[PDB]
Amino acid sequence: IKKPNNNKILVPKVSGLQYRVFRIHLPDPNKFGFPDTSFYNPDTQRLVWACVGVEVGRGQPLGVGISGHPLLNKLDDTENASAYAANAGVDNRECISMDY
Amino acid sequence: TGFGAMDFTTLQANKSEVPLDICTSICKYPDYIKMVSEPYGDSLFFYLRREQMFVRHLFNRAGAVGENVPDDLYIKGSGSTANLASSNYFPTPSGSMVTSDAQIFNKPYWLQRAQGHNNGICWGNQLFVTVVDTTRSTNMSLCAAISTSETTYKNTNFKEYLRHGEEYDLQFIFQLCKITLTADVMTYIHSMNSTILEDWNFGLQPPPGGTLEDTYRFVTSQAIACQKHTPPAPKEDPLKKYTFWEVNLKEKFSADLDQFPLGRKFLLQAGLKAKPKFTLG
Amino acid sequence: VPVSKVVSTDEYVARTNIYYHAGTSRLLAVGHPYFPIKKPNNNKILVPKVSGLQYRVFRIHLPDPNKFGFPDTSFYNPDTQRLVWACVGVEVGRGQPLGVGISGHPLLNKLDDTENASAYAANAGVDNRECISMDYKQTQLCLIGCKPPIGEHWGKGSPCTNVAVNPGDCPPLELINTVIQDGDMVDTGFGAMDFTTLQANKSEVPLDICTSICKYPDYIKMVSEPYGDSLFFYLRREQMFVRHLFNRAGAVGENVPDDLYIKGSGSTANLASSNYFPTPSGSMVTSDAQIFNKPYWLQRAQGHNNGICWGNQLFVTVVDTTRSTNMSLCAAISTSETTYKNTNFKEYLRHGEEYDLQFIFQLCKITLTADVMTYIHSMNSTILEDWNFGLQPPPGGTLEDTYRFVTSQAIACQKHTPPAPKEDPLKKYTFWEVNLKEKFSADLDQFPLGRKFLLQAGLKAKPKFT
Amino acid sequence: YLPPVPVSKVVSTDEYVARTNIYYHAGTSRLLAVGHPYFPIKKPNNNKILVPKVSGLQYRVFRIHLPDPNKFGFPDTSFYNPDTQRLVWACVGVEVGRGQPLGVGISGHPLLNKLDDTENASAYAANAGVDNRECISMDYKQTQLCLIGCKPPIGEHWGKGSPCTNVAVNPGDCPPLELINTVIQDGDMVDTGFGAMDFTTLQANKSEVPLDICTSICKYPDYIKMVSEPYGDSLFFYLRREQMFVRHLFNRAGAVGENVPDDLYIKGSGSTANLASSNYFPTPSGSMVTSDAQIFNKPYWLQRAQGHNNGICWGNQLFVTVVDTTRSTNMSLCAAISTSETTYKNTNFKEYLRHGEEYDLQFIFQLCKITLTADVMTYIHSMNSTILEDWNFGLQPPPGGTLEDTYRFVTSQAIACQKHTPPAPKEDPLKKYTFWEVNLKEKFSADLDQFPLGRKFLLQAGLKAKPKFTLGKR
Amino acid sequence: TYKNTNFKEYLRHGEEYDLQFIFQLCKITLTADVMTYIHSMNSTILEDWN
Repeated sequence: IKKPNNNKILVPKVSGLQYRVFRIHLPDPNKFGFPDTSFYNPDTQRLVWACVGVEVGRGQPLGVGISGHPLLNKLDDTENASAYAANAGVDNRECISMDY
Repeated sequence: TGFGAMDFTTLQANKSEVPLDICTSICKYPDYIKMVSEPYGDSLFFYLRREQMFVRHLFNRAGAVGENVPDDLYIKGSGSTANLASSNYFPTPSGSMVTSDAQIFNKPYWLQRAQGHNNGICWGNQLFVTVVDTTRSTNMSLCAAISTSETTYKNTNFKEYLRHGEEYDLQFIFQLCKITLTADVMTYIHSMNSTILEDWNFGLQPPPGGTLEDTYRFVTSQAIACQKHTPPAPKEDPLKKYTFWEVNLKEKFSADLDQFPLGRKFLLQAGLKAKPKFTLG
Repeated sequence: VPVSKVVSTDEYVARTNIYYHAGTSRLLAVGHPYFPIKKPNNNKILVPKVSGLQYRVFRIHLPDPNKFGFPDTSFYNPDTQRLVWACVGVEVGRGQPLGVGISGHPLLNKLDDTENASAYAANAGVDNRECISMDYKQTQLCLIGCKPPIGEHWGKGSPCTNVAVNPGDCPPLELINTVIQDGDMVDTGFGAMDFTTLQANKSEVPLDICTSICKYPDYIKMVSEPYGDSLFFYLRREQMFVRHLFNRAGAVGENVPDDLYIKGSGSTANLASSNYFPTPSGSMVTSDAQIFNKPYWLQRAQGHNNGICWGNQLFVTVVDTTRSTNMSLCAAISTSETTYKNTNFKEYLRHGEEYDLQFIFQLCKITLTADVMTYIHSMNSTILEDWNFGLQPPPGGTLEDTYRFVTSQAIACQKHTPPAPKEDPLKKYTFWEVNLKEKFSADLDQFPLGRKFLLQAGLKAKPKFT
Repeated sequence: YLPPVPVSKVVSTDEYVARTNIYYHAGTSRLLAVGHPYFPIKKPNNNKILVPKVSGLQYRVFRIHLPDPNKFGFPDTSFYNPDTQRLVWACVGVEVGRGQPLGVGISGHPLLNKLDDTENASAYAANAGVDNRECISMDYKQTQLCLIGCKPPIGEHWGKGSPCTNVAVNPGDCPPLELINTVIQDGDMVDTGFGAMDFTTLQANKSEVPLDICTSICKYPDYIKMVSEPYGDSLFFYLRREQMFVRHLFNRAGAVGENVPDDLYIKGSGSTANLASSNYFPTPSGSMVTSDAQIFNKPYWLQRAQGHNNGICWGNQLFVTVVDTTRSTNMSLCAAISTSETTYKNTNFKEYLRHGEEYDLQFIFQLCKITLTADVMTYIHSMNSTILEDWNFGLQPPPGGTLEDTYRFVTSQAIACQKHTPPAPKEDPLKKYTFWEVNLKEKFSADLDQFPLGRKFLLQAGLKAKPKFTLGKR
Repeated sequence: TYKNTNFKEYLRHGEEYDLQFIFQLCKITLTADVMTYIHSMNSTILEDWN
């Protein structure tokens, strides 16, 4: 959503069908306070983290959401057609939604 | 979404073939064949996926036929069927029942051995968690009344809206690892990624010249020169042209593992219970 | 000074080998599935609202194990020790047959069926509302803990002091946490939102949730609370698919950006409504996917509270959308006629629920030393107040002067006698309070869950016949 | 409870703060500040500050922020036990670098309340007319100081008091004086030879002292109060070097509020019938600035602080108050309205004023351990509660939890708020004061010999880094 | 404004493959009986080995 005369986003776009790429930032282990620190010489060694386990929590209830176009380019339903239709005029578009 | 992994903005000037969800977007599919065949295995070292779909409805497309049906594929009709209906079919996708059993999330994942050569090492103090979840995409439809006085329903009185809310919570268990940088390991790391060593140390008599930057006070005013972002600094993230959901865990590390659900799950998995201090139980 | 780092109950709570069985007789509840019936003049409830999609939050009351008269109490010292109940087993029995009930609205805000349109929809008028019904999302859950559960839903918040709110603007959302109560509606496929505030239409969702607040259990917050009291066990199953795809009717509150589509001409000049909503459907219910009617042995709880029922309490939250069959009754206004007339019969709806709970409690002794006392007092103070030990008697005595003739007019007014009892902190909430104080029994062999527990533990009964 | 009894006296930090042999170097890069010496150049329509006030007569209170050592990682792993001990920084060395050349900068008032020059007067002039003010400038008294503490400094000045509700006050009466104690903030004017007084309140004339101090408070550090405080937090050590001589003896025009008694003189005649104004005021002058008399550009090693706090930087904080009027040259820069002219014209050139300060602070800190037993805990709590609280030592998790809800786009519409208006948790009470906040959280380095103060400290201690190269010495 | 005759519709389909094998070297001691058996099985085998 954005107000037409401006170009500032009032409501962003948050759908269930987007990639959620999180970019975690970990503390620099070479500047850390452990139970003991002189376990590694800063002049010939360096520290780094390793991912040992992970859990992605999810909060909202399960559910399927549907989307569609108010003007979707469909001519006719070809699944089961009783007879031959008419000929395509101008702007045969339709309002059609679908679960992904 | 069931319409292909294509660029709908440039490949479909119609702007009406696919829903508003991906009418002008790019639908991207993860390149597992390329992310796995990478030499160092940095881009991915653990992945899960579920994806199901069936064809709900079968439709047609309107528009000028781009490529005609070859005349040796059908026998020419006459009458209503003298002009061919459009053979540009497209299926309406449908992801079927969602279930609590087939869920990938809300479960702990112990990275015992990675897929490639990078066995879970978060180089550069960085981690990327990509998540798609089309099983919680309920769009909450909510309306507002412009006139609270009316006691007869009128469509022109209520303004309809659509909303969607996501909720995430990421928990990790990290392990401190130490790397002894000898000549061999240093040259191997410099071959793998030079930014790694350029970010720690090991070769920099830093400049031969001074690196003292003199910062101004009240740097918004118009009494000084031009102190605003004009020359760059070691601000150069190579991933700055990309927009990720940033998560800063620099202040959220904690060695008291049994105080958090994933921490005590990790303990219970490794045995490794905390030492009981309170006398006798 | 005292301590940090919440510790497991397995460190200060010492278990015994004394097990007790407690169980409710049979819990029935009849009512109306959609709304509660009430008299026109009064507001006394004649027939309550008993739906298959409500939360059943049972508040169990256990007898104080410190006032149990044991034959040889030499196994604990009431001078330095106190007792508590640990929940070792549980079974949530369900009675009615498997079935799916449907709800609907006589005036639901639905424009048309946008699944497959034969032609572009004609003009929109006034009051395009239809009568649409739907079976909801399927759900089962069972949460057990010593504190009431915590729910989540989206609600209306107050906007900032930055934007001018015009009449008809979209209400801002906010994730609100609440205590799930007995009679709160579970989420049904339309989300966990506050339908009373977020939809002034009053016609967007069916009748039983059009004014209610559909809540979802907040597992992210319940498992992450420090002491782990709200839940130390939970199961859940839920399935849903989109049955029908519909459209909304009303003034479009947010227009489609003009760079998403190509402007129409004639029939397709006015944009059809782009507010869509699917009707949920929980598909086939099966006896193979049943959570209930099974014994649950709580060996290792999820949190640090390993099943200790502090304060002699226990909350069992249950949702079962698998036995939501609404029975359709009917009464004849006159029993004489020999021909059917729609005006001759009064149609009704009724829903009946049936529960039966059983638990196996283990007695545990807490030896209250100084640091144990300080830890328990920091964790919960009403514990060390319920158990006579703390609050040593600060003041001394004081004369009250006890005027002899209190109702005479030669002295002042002696009135005081002020206080009414002020105990219940959970008085504001409504639960299905189950009283198991006169229901404890040490003869586990004589009860179904008791003998299931014996069989699972080994421990056959002592033989009586040669 | 509590087998020991509370210690009734203040003890020196050398009794519970254990010092380690781990030293760190911290340093700002270079702190510049350009502005106007006399007043802030505000907009004509708005009151946004375009060029701030940056003079040589101002207090410069830096609020140094150190990194939390309870979240670090020294060449050790578990040298400290986080359940019983907590770490804290102790300042053991400082050096306040100064950048610009030495020099003196004058100031003045276009309309200064000066009647006549009573130094060497020729004869008796007539009484004052109307608006007898002149354009007079003066160089102030010369000052340098360096206060270092772990709490902000504490100034002193004479303000206006509330007269007792027994006297009948008429308009124009003399305002009663009262010595006010206030925390010195960055930008407060240092006294200049006219006293440590409130000039906005005590002089409604607005026309007696020069432009930089005519509407501002001139504070003096309250050493009497700062060294006599119980715990000694706001003063580890200090330096001061002030000097002034009276240059010109002047007068002051206006209604004589208190007349000379008819006992102290003999009534005159003729031109001496009415007494000339006897409200004399001198013009200060801080004399020659020299390089041998500098307080700055030298290292200052803290062997023993003045009070009981022996250099411990409680709350991971440190304050460096710096004044010096020995580098206060205002640069006089002008501009041309038109470059096409080939002659001179006073209306062709617009003149301006500027002043640029340059600092560079370097420190040397030393990690310290505080084994928080019972009595040490009670002491640290009674001394300062926020010390023992801002490191969460004796606290369990509350039964509720701390699961924040963060929205990824917090500016957007239709999420209820920015959600964080109220400053409830961990708000230091210095919300109210303005300091030159210096952030040394990313500037600590254990490589001492790589920095100038680092190798100065190594020399003073007698050490040197172990060689990276073999024989070849000298 | 949208017009059916203004837009040409096409269909496309793209396949993506990636084949990986692990081969093992094998030796054949070509005696008389083995040679006769391989010659009965397939003689071009015994031909392409010269």
